[PDB]
Amino acid sequence: MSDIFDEAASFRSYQSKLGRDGRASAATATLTTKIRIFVPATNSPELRWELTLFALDVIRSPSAAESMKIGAAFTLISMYSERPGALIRSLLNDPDIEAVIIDVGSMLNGIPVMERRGDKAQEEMEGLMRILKTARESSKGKTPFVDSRAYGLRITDMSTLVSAVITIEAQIWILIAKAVTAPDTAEESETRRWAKYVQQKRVNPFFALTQQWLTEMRNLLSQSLSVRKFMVEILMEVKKGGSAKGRAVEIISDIGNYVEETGMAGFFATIRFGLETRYPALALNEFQSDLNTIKGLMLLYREIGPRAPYMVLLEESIQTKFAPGGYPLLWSFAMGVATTIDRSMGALNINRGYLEPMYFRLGQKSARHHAGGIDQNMANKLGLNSDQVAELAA
Amino acid sequence: MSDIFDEAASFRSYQSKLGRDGRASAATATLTTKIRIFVPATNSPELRWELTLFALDVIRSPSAAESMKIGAAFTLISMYSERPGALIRSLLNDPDIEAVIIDVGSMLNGIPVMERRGDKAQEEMEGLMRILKTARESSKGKTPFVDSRAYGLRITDMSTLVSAVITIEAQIWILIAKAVTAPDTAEESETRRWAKYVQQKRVNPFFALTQQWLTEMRNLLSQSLSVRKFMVEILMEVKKGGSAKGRAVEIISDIGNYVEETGMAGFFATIRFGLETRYPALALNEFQSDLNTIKGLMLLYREIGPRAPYMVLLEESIQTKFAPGGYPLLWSFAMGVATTIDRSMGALNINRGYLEPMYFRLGQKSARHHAGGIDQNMANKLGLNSDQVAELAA
Amino acid sequence: TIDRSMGALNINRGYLEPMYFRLGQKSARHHAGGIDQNMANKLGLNSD
RNA sequence: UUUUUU
RNA sequence: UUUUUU
RNA sequence: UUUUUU
RNA sequence: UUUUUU
Repeated sequence: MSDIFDEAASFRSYQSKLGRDGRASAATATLTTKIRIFVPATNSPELRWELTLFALDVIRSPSAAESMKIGAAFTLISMYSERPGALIRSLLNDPDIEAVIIDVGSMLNGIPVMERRGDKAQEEMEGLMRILKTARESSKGKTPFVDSRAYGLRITDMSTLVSAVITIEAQIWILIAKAVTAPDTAEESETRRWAKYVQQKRVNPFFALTQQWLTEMRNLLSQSLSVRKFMVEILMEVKKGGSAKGRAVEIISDIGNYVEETGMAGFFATIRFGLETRYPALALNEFQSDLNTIKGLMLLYREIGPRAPYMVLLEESIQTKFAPGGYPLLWSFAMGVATTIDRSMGALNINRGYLEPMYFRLGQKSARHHAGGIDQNMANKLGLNSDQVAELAA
Repeated sequence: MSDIFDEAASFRSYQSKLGRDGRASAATATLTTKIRIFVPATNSPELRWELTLFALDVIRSPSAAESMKIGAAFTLISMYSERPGALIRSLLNDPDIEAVIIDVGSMLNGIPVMERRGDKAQEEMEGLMRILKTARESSKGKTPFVDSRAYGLRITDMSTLVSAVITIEAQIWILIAKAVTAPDTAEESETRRWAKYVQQKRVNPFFALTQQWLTEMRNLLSQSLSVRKFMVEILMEVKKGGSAKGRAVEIISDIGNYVEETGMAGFFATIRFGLETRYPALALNEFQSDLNTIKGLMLLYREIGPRAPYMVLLEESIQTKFAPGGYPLLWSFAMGVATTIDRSMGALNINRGYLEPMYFRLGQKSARHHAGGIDQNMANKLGLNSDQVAELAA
Repeated sequence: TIDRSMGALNINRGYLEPMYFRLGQKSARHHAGGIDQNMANKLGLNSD
């Protein structure tokens, strides 16, 4: 009767937020891994330049352990800040890892431990020398930068160090946009971002890393989750306005503008196209369940919080519920109308197992052959029937 | 008159929740079985790696007693946590078994009891040696991992131990999805999940157990209920958000996303297809009783609590009332419209004794030949009669 | 007439009333489609 | 799970 | 009791 | 009194 | 990202 079909809606709403309530216990505590991070102790430009060169070499090194690579990545990311240790310690929310901040102090060819020399330090020094030697020998004499003069470059001016560091941060931060979604199909959007930032003169093109180093760093970023979590935390903190933003922070926020809502193109495309742009072909007895699921998904997305846009980057378990597969019909309709309407829509790889070609064809027809689609008109267009006819005439 | 046919609804509602009230007594207490669990006492990676290798061997062992197999499974599942004993003791709700947590301490080829050596310990040591020998001899020299180098591998780095342990937990947790529903028809969805997690780089494919070991572990999991109860409790605890989630916890929750609502495909398919997607062929004097039963089932499901989705895994007696057989007509209609609408729907084995082919045909016709199915339109589509005609034209 | 499983029940009682059994058998199939009060307005479902 | 543009 | 997809 | 399915 | 006028 009347009561049923509403009890169903309440049941689905309750099932969506079924057990996602309360607070968990500390028993489910992940084992922690020690990660050694080399941060610059002082503000001298030469020390910071040598440190970032060392971090580039370590990241490029093939014999480097994963923990050393994560340490080098953390050193690189926090290089712009005047207090990298404070930035790392105050913007770390990774239960998987524990970070031991190490102030570099002075600067040799590698790093001088300067803590009980001879006792448990010489082995670390030889290890760092081996890492550097393997990094330099692995490449065919090619420096990490696309320009050989950028590697063996002496930096003593603060402005030059700042420019080079900003360029390195920009080139690193380009990769996060398509690091886990489709790392193989990258180097096109990344090149577009690099060209955009070069044309804006925000980055000096002299310090441009080669594509081999970029591929290695992207592979490291995709393999590791702690680096992604740290960078997402940095993005969230920068997104919060209120204070003055520096050049590095502004570049990071501009990149995060592209980073947001990555890996969830299906859901947002479904929203924008199938749900909005109201077409008379919506209520047809095969889209009502999908509409209810979509509404529940919007409520869940609002409930998640500030980490919702970067759900794929943090690899949230909630992301699976957002993926198409629970609403294949409306999703297929929406991507059909998207591919017919948006030219850019159509390069997306959507050869899934629930394509529903009938509904894709229905959406394709609904986009063009359906009708002009005159929605409720606040202004009284009494004589616009001929206008609608002319618009549909194309 | 008017009063009757409502007294009937009240009678059925009261009959559904007939005697499910009050609190039971302690007289009906199941006999408890002692289960010995070997947990790592320390955090040294080599000890944990040797312990999980021992647990793999014990699970693969054919001469192992069932209690030893359950102990090995509990050791494996709680291996990721830094305090496996606390995790087991704080997440155990099995009245059938009692768990005696045993800290391993040091690590020999097997396990050193290190408690009154010679007195009631030598026999246990010989038993463990026999278990290991039988496990190694039973296989044709094949290690549990698909790679022979993964077995005799020395682990001293924490990161490598964490990666291997996470891979083992993932491969174990894949099996729970189809362990009791259709264990024989597995290895397809399990392989799909493994490929998904490999492509996401969450699991290192080097530590990939062979299919023989996976089949043995799945058989053990299906035979035993205590392991299933413990893993369901872990899933419920992880599902409760609020705290930071580690890599193991995130993988477990992502797997539990697929685990949820398993073994109850008939009921949920009936809901989604027959009840929702409102078709004019619903109220036909043979579906009203099924609708009332379905509403009562929704109320019961809401009343059950957080354990409702994993009813088949815990083998609840309430699950029988949810199974089709009490509403065969609406169920047949719903599966008919599902097989006509959803391409994936149709691989389900539904050759039951109450198929009602007439109603299945009626649902098949209702899906396509019935009508376009225009539901109540909030937007006034005065000119969409031709749109509906074109949509029905297909 | 409706439930296939219904029919294995032994109901050869002394008050079977064959006339009413036949009436029920006809009511199950030959009576009508049996459209009950429809909350949703199916104005065009006569052909359905 | 993911593969557009921005 | 259960045998899809996710 | 009872003889189905679940 | 941007390419008018004012």
